[PDB]
Amino acid sequence: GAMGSMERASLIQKAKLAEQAERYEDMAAFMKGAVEKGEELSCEERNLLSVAYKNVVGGQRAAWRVLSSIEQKSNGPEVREYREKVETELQGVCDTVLGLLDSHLIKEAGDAESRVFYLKMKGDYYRYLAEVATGDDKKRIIDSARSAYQEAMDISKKEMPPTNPIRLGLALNFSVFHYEIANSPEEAISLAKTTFDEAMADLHTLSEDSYKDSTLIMQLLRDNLTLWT
Amino acid sequence: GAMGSMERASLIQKAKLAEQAERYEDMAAFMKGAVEKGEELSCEERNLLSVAYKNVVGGQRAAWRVLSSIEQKSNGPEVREYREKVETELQGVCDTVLGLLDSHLIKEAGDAESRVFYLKMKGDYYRYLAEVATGDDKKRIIDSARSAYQEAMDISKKEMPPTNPIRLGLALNFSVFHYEIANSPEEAISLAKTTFDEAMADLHTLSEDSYKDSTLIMQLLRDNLTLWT
Amino acid sequence: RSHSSPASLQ
Amino acid sequence: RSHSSPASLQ
Ligand SMILES: Nc1ccc(Oc2ncc(Cl)cc2Cl)cc1
Ligand SMILES: Nc1ccc(Oc2ncc(Cl)cc2Cl)cc1
Ligand SMILES: [Ca+2]
Ligand SMILES: [Ca+2]
Ligand SMILES: [Cl-]
Ligand SMILES: [Cl-]
Ligand SMILES: [Cl-]
Ligand SMILES: [Cl-]
Ligand SMILES: [Mg+2]
Ligand SMILES: [Mg+2]
Ligand SMILES: [Mg+2]
Ligand SMILES: [Mg+2]
Repeated sequence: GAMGSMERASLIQKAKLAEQAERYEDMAAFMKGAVEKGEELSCEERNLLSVAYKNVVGGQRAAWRVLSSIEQKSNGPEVREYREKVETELQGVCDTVLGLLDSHLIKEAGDAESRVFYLKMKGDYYRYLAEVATGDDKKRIIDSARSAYQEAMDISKKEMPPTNPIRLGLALNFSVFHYEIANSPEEAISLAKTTFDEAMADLHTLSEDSYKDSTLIMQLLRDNLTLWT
Repeated sequence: GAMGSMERASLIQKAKLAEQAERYEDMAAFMKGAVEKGEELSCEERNLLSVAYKNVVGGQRAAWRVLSSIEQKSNGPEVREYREKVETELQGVCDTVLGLLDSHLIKEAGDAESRVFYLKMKGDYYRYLAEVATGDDKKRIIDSARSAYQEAMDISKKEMPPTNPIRLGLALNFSVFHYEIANSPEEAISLAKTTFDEAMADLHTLSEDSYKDSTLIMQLLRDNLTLWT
Repeated sequence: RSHSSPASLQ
Repeated sequence: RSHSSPASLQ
């Protein structure tokens, strides 16, 4: 694309500058350009990719929720049209991320940390699609999210310790999927509780810095359990 | 443009929805479409136009300041390139606003409230251009801002009471121009002080709601005077 | 930085 | 709404 002429290292450098400037659309375009160079991404680079697109889609999700609430309260064409416009842009971003994962980040990811991170992302972006889905493919979108999360869970349980932040963030997001998308609050609670308890029992193995990383995610599990019970 | 096929009333309605959703780029595109219908804007519509573009350029200004600070501290091409990219987009937004004012909002604005509001906007967007200007036209950009603000000031002093919020916001912004752009802190202080004092002496004529509108802007004058002295 | 006017003015 | 993961994970 438009980033094809820029050096990979320059794209990464500019992604970091865009982050500092809170220019997340730019950040995502730079990281898409970096992915399209065809090389695998390092851990730091995978995190930059995720930060960029999560912030872009986050603004779209927040706007969609505002507009959907207005639309539901109203029930001319303008509210529906504008909600649809935001929805379509949101779906486009999700399709873009899913396309990067399919071409060819996931298939080249052999190490647990990369493969789980990308499969979790695949689940997340199908989950964002599911939040707005209403048609004959809502069930299939939900199943796609579930399938990606499940593959990531299976690998994470075999290959990562229970405190690994990627494993924790995956389990957290799969629990949110169960509660918010799949009409499965009991599964959500069970997953969050077992994840929390098994992480707590493994904290003793960690350095101070890793402890901080793991307990930050554990706090989110606890917060959700408080909300859900 | 792309909004040419949408009804004026629909563009205004969608601008208000975009505001609620904090989608300021959309809001600005809708209001540009509304201006391009060729009819004069009401007071509420002028405020929507300003809110939209002020938020767009505000994000660009904040990002430009981050990047410029990084660039100055560094003193490869990437920081300069990316600062230039943001700068060019910022200049494009300012040129767009100035173009709407020149074609043909200002020339059709005969009432003091509309004409002063638009001339103030013209000064503001030249001021935003001046914040990033460094070339052989910096002096001319500064003069363009000064000239617009001065014409607005002359009309406001003849046609509006000293508490009028447009008159107050104009005087506030012209004082900022003097302090931050024109290397004229004494003029800035003098203007802010006289503006504040003359507004204070006219508050007794106002209803409770108008009093609130005027004192909100007066507080900004006071805050600046505290910062500047 | 100095404070400037809000966008919306009545 | 429920809390989901931060984007950056170590
Ligand atoms: N079987 C079960 C018991 C109690 C539960 O409630 C919580 N459990 C752990 C935390 Cl950290 C917080 C809460 Cl609210 C959930 C499941
Ligand atoms: N001649 C002059 C005297 C005092 C000044 O200082 C202030 N004047 C008014 C306010 Cl509201 C606040 C301050 Cl700090 C400025 C100018
Ligand atoms: Ca139960
Ligand atoms: Ca002096
Ligand atoms: Cl629309
Ligand atoms: Cl999958
Ligand atoms: Cl660039
Ligand atoms: Cl002028
Ligand atoms: Mg190269
Ligand atoms: Mg309507
Ligand atoms: Mg019409
Ligand atoms: Mg470099």
